[PDB]
Amino acid sequence: GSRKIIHVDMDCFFAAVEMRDNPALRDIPIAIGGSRERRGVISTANYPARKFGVRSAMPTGMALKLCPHLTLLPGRFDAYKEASNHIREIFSRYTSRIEPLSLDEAYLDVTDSVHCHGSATLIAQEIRQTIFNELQLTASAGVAPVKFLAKIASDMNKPNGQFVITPAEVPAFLQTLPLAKIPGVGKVSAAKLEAMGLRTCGDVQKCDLVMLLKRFGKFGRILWERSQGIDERDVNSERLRKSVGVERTMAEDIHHWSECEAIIERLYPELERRLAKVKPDLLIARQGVKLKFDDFQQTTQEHVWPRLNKADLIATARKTWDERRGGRGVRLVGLHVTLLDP
DNA sequence: CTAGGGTCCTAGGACCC
DNA sequence: GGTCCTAGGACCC
Ligand SMILES: Cc1cn([C@H]2C[C@H](O)[C@@H](COP(=O)(O)OP(=O)(O)NP(=O)(O)O)O2)c(=O)[nH]c1=O
Ligand code: NA
Repeated sequence: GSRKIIHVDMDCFFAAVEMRDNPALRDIPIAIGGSRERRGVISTANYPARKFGVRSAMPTGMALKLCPHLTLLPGRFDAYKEASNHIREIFSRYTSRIEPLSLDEAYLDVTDSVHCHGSATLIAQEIRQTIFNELQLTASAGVAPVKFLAKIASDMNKPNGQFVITPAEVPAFLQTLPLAKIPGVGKVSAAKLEAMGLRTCGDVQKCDLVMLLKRFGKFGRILWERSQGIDERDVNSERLRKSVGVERTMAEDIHHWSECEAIIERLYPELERRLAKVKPDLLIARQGVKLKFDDFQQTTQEHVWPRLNKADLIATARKTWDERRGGRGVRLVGLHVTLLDP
């Protein structure tokens, strides 16, 4: 009853694409991210930049202090999506059991594969080698009996490498595995787990499920399961997008409704264009807006609405502006749509 | 000195029986 | 007791 799961994961995806398409960027620190004047953050960075401490989600101002010579690139999302479509077509050569998680990564369920003598290790190697050919980007991979171990595994031999976890190896791997390494355990959850003396899966194994359920809800059942290598989530190839959003951080805050309305006027065609690619008649389940204020508090307001409509987004943003603002400056404006259920 | 694309979970009151 | 509506938050890429 044991499954073979591969998690395939592109190395420094956006940056690797920019380096292939401009070899001059190979050995200098580079990053995709908005400028400091735009109040941007790092999307990702190459290994020369990471050597200085540059990380995804880091404010560009902090990145540049760590790495004064950092080259900042705007990002070319159609180039990234083209690489994505190609690696996914490569995955299909081995199995239809493909669950994309993002542009640059996917789960593959190769249990019923008879490629490469049924070896998931060699299938993962072949996909990585085929990706390096054909695209001149490198990938890493993880091979495990369940999703989350495969995903942790793909990080352990990166870049351009892989790691395999057999069922016989699962207990020793789990024993000292930090909880923070479990997908879905973030900074807040790890800090809370740490505050009750839980750091590793070995720690959680010695815990009562009932306590975890009280203390954490359904997440605590996930914690109890993962700490034991239990992860029955199937590789699902039939997931569909449920929302589409378009939002903008300004280079400095706005304090007048006229400015907000102007922002909306430029955002709305972008929202309409992306919605129409997937829903030509613009028919939707809800639409709404987002403001992010001075104190970084965020409010959304969204309602049932049959079809993308600019004026109603303006009107509801005006309400949000007047009501839930309380005189602060505004750093971000966003528009949002919730897609119909089929 | 804090993006923009998203997913999933929670929870109170409305609404229904 | 269910289920829908809405707002917010943690989290991932
Ligand atoms: C974590 C992260 C990623 N991205 C974009 C840019 C990344 O290149 C792309 C894939 O995300 P990964 O977490 O896999 O990071 P990576 O750049 O590919 N480096 P890796 O080699 O460690 O996987 O997704 C962002 O825009 N913001 C992010 O916070
Ligand atoms: Na990656």
